[PDB]
Amino acid sequence: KQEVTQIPAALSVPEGENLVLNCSFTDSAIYNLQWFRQDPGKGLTSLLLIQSSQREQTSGRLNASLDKSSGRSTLYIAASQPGDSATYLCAVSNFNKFYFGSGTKLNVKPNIQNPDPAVYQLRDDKSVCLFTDFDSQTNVSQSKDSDVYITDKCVLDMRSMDFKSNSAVAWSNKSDFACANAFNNSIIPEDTFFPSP
Amino acid sequence: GVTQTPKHLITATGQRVTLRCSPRSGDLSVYWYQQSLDQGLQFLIQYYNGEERAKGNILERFSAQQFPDLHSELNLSSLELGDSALYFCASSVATYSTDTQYFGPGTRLTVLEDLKNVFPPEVAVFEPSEAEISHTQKATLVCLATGFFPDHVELSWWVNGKEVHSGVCTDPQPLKEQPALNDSRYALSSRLRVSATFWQNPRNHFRCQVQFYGLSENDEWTQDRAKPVTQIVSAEAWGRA
Amino acid sequence: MIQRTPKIQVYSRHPAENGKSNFLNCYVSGFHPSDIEVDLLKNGERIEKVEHSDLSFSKDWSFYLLYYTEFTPTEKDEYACRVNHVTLSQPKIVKWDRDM
Amino acid sequence: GQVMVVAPR
Amino acid sequence: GSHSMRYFHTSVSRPGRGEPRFITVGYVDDTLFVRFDSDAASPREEPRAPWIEQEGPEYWDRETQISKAKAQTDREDLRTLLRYYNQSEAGSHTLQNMYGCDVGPDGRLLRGYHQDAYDGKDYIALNEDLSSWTAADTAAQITQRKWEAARVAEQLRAYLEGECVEWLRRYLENGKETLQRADPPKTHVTHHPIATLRCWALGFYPAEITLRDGEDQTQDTELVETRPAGDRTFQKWAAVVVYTCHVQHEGLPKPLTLRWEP
Ligand SMILES: *[C@@H]1O[C@H](CO)[C@@H](O)[C@H](O)[C@H]1NC(C)=O
Ligand SMILES: *[C@@H]1O[C@H](CO)[C@@H](O)[C@H](O)[C@H]1NC(C)=O
Ligand SMILES: *[C@@H]1O[C@H](CO)[C@@H](O)[C@H](O)[C@H]1NC(C)=O
Ligand SMILES: *[C@@H]1O[C@H](CO)[C@@H](O)[C@H](O)[C@H]1NC(C)=O
Repeated sequence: KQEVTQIPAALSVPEGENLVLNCSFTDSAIYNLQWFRQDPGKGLTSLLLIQSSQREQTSGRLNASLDKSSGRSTLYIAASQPGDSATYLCAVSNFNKFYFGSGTKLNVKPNIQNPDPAVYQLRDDKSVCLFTDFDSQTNVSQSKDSDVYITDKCVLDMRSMDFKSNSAVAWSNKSDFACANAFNNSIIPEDTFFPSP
Repeated sequence: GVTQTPKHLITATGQRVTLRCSPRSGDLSVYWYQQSLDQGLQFLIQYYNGEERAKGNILERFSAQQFPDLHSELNLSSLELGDSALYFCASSVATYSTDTQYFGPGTRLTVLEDLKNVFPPEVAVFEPSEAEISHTQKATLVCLATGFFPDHVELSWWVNGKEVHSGVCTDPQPLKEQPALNDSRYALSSRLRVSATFWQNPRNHFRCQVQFYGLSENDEWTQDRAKPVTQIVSAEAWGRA
Repeated sequence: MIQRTPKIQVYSRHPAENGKSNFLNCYVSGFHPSDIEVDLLKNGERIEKVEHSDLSFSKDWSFYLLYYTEFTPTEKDEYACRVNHVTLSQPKIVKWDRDM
Repeated sequence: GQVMVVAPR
Repeated sequence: GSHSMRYFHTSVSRPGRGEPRFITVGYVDDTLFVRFDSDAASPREEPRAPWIEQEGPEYWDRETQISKAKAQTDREDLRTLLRYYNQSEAGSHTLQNMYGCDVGPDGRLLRGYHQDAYDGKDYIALNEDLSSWTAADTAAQITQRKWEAARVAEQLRAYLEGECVEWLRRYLENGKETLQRADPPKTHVTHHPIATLRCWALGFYPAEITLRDGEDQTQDTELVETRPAGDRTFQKWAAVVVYTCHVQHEGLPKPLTLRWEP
C-alpha cells in the first residue's frame, strides 16, 4: 500500500544550523502532505500543509517541498532553535486513509559561550553527583558499573537571566562511590572543576 | 482545543477500557490514532457528523462511535500486552482535503500481565552543593523518583506553591534500575536551578512533586502490601544560608 | 428551480443514400432538468437498438444528449423521434426529413 | 487528469 | 491556437430510488475522452478517445477513485443544500460542476475555471484570480465561507495553474493527429419552395462555426445550434425566407461564401 519513510531517524545539531528532513512515499495519489511536530504531552501540531497540486509551502523558518512524481518531500528548517526540538512527522492523505512516517527526533543544542564544567556532590541510601555547566558537544556516556546510574544531558533554561545550562545526574546506592570517579567513563573536559576537601 | 480523558490508564490483560474525546467546538469530524514503537502512528477510524467515514487497520476488538454532541468514544476490549501504546484523537472542521487536523494530548495505555508488579515511586530532593554555590553563583536542586512501575510518572517543581518551569529540566525518559530483569522498576531525575542568593533565603519552599499513575480506587488488590494506587509522592526542601 | 424546453433535432450522420448504411441521430439540447425520455420511431414502432452519448451540459447549464442508431435509410421507411420532458404538455414527435 | 479534492458544500 | 481541458459533473438525486445519478465527462477542446457513470455494474473511469487508452493502470485506478469520491461528496451536498434552501427530501435536485483550464500556443495558463450550479442556476464560482469566490445567493455564501476557511481555492488554483495545463500538454502531444489538426466543413445549398434557402456545413472540427450584395440578414436567418454528427464532427445550417451565405472556420483556408447553384 502506502509506505512513508523518513530520513533521518534522529538529529542532534548545534543551534543555528540549517536542517534537511526528508520524506518518501510510494503512493503519489495524495490529497495533501503535512509536516507535524510532536512534543511529549502536547500531541501533534501541524506545521505545514502542502496541497495536492502544490510543489512547496512556507511558514517562517519552515519551507517544505513536494514532488509527487518521485514521491519525495523535504522539510527545510532554517536557523534551528532549541524550541524546535521535537519529533517531525511526515503525514500523507490518500483515498482510503491517512499514513504517517517514523519521524525525525530533533534535538537542537543551545550554545554555551563560556562553559564551566564541574562535578559536585549534593547533600543527602542514595547519594547524587552532578556533572553540569559543560559545553553542548560534551558526550555524557553510560557507566561501566550497573550499580551506578547516569542520566543523559539535560538543558535547563533560566529565563530571567537567559542562562542555559547542561547537567547530568549520577547516583549509586553503593559504598566506595565518589563523584571524582562518577563520570570517569565520559570524555570529560580537562578544565573540569573537581572540588575536594 | 481537543481534550482526551483519561490522561493515563493502567490495566491488565482481558480487561476493557473506554477512551473519550471532545473535539474542538464546531468540528464535525473526529479521528482516532494509535502510536506504538513497532507500528508507529497508525490511523484507526474517522467519523464525520456521527457517521464512520474512514477506517485504518482497526481491530475487531476496537469499537468506536461519534455521539450527536459530536464527541467520540473508543472502546478497547479483550486487551492484550501489544495494545500498550499512545492513543490520540484529532478533529477537523469537516472532511476537507485542503484543511488540517487538530490533535489532542493523547491517552497512554499500559497493559500488564498482572498488576502485582505495580509500585509507587520513592522521591527525594538533594540540596545544592556548597562548592557550586560559591563557584557558579547559582544553586541546583536535584529530585530522584525511584522504584516505580510502570513509567507513568509526571514530575513537577513547586517553588512556594507555584509550579516552576524556568530553570527546570526533567529526564525525557525514565531509566531501568535493573536492566537485566524484565519487570524492572524505573528511576527518574530532574533539576531545578535557582540563584545562589535565592537559595540562601530560608522563607522559600522547594517541593518536588511526582504524580504517579497506578491502580484506580476501583481496582482489586489481594496482595498484603499497600495498594499501588494513583498517588502523588512529594519530597520537599527549604532554603538555607 | 428552472425548467428549459428541449431543442429537438433529428438528422443523419452522413448524407442519406438509400441502401448504404448510416446513423440516425436525434440531438436533444437546451433542456432542464436532465430527466428526459427519447425514443426513436421506425414507422411508428419503437426502435430498441438505440445508443446515446453521456450526459453533458453547456455554459448556460442546459443539458444536451445525442441518441443514435445504425440504420439503413430507404424511401419506404419513415422515421421519427419521440422526446418527452417535464416542459412538454404532450410528447413531441419530430420527423426525419432528409434535407433538414 | 482530474483534481484530487474533497470540498463539501 | 488555444486549447482547453474540461470536466463536467452532474449529480441528480433520486428520492426513494437509491443513490443519486452521477455522470461525469472530460473533454480536450471538443473531443470527449473520459466518462464515468454511477449506474454501471462496476463503475469505473472509461476511455472515450484512442489517445487516452495508452495510460497505465495507476491512471485509471486514480481517476476512478476521484470520480467515486466526487459522487460521494455530491451526495452529501445534495442533502446539505436541502438544509440550506429548506427543501423536501422527496424532490429531485441537480448539482452541476465544471472546472478546467485554457492554454495558448506556448502552453501557459490563460484562464482557469471552477463553477457550480444547483437546479440550473449558478451557485458558487471561482473568480478569474483563482483566489476569491462569487456566491449567487446566501446559501452559497455559507459554502464560500467554508471554502475560504478550508483554503479550497488555494488547491484549485494550484491545480489549474499546475496539473491542469501539465495534463493538457500531455494530451495534445499524444493525440496530436486528432486534436492538433482541424477539419473544414462540406458545404452545399438547398431550396424548399413554401421558398427557403438552407446553407449547410457538415463534418467539421472543432465545433466553432460561423454562418445581399455584401450585407448580412442576421434577423431573417434561422440558425440551428451546432449538432454533433456522431463521429466526433459537427453540423450546422442556416435558412432565410425569400441573397448569399457566409461561412468561416478554423480548418477553412479562407472564408467561403456560397450561393445556390440551380
Ligand atoms: C533529501 O532530499 C534532498 C532534496 O530532495 C536531496 O538533495 C538529498 O539527497 C536527500 N537525502 C539526504 C539529505 O540524505
Ligand atoms: C523554499 O526553498 C526553495 C529551495 O529549496 C526556494 O526556491 C523557495 O524560494 C523557498 N521558499 C521561500 C523562500 O518562501
Ligand atoms: C576511572 O575511569 C576508568 C575509565 O576506563 C574506569 O575504568 C575506572 O573504573 C574509573 N575509576 C573508578 C574508581 O571507577
Ligand atoms: C463502550 O463501552 C461502554 C461501556 O460498556 C458503552 O456504554 C458504550 O456504548 C460502548 N461504546 C461503543 C462504541 O461500543
